[PDB]
Amino acid sequence: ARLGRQALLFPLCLVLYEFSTYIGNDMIQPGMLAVVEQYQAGIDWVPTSMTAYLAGGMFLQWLLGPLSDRIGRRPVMLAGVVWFIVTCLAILLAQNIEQFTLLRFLQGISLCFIGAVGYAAIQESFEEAVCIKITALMANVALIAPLLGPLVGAAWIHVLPWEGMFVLFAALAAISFFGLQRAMPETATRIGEKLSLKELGRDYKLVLKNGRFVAGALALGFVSLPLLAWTAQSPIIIITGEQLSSYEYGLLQVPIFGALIAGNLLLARLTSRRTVRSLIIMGGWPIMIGLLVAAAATVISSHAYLWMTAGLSIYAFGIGLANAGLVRLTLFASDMSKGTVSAAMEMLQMLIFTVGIEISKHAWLNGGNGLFNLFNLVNGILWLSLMVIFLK
Ligand SMILES: CCCCCCCCCCCC[N+](C)(C)[O-]
Ligand SMILES: CCCCCCCCCCCC[N+](C)(C)[O-]
Ligand SMILES: [Pr+3]
Ligand SMILES: [Pr+3]
Repeated sequence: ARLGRQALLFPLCLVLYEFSTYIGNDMIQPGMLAVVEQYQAGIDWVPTSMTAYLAGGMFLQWLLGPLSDRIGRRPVMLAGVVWFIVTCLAILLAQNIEQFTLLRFLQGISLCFIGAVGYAAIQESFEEAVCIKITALMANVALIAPLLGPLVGAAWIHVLPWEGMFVLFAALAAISFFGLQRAMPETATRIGEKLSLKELGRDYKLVLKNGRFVAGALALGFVSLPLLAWTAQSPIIIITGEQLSSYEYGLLQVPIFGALIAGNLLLARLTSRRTVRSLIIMGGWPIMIGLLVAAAATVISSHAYLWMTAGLSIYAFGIGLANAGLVRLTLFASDMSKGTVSAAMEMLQMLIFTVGIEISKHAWLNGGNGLFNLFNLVNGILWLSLMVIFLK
């Protein structure tokens, strides 16, 4: 007795899995101060938790897409959910911060299953119209998690051990596993076919030769890096840096990620009467001004964290308005397999995130908020520079 009611259970559980992998990063960052204290490791390992998680997030997309096409979307997706559960529980037995960070990398591999197999099964399963609605819900979850995560995460370590968070991630994932086991269809259309790694290597070499595709893909990385660098480092900037509490830390997340949502909501309204190109130029203004204000203010006054938050909120508003559009143009900048293009642009932007967060970390360690913000400004200029070519 399962076909109508169990039709929308499949996207629902994939959304739940997407949610748990995202708070798997976003809840952990505030709780990371407790982790650092419990291992007696330096504060420099706080953003490295995210770096490793995102490094794992770019490790397998290239393989998982065409592999799940040959052996099945079901077994590969269920293997990803299981892997997440297992590595979530496995981090409880970590004996030092290096082992913690290593399992943080292994946990992040679970991200690769969302786009390359999960969402591919969505495209293959539903009509164009219904697929749009699921994609919309997936985008909403991506907006809520970086806001709810630091808030719940900061409140969590006030009462419960950080170990408990990973039990929560695995429990949520276990719910999604049983749901995906029952409701996910098999939609792989190349089952039985052999997979050629040499032939797959030729495909990725081909998209990287597309100059216009790479410019847009790097631009998505550079432009979102400030936001990710804030996510990675706000616990150490606010609590250990500014000598503030969890309350301030969490409160400052609201205007920033709230502006992100506001910029996406305005994007939804203006989408019928604006081209993707003009929305990028539209968002370009608050992106540049926001980053400029954050930089200038913390250079003249190192502890002007409210001005920093204000600048990042203005910038975040610009990202909400301009990001989805640039994703769209980058996807269509290469006339090649969507799975390959998606994986390539996911891989490229997460290379910039991982490298950039680590540079960002050293920037703040050596020069405080001024240098943290100046590096963010450079990333904006790099996005802006790529846009003058990508658009003109
Ligand atoms: C508009 C933001 C672009 C970031 C790309 C999304 C990467 C998902 C990785 C999960 C980490 C969550 N986070 C920090 C991005 O909110
Ligand atoms: C936030 C949900 C993600 C799954 C569906 C939307 C992604 C389709 C395009 C893939 C490339 C986009 N990006 C930002 C990951 O590079
Ligand atoms: Pr070929
Ligand atoms: Pr091919």
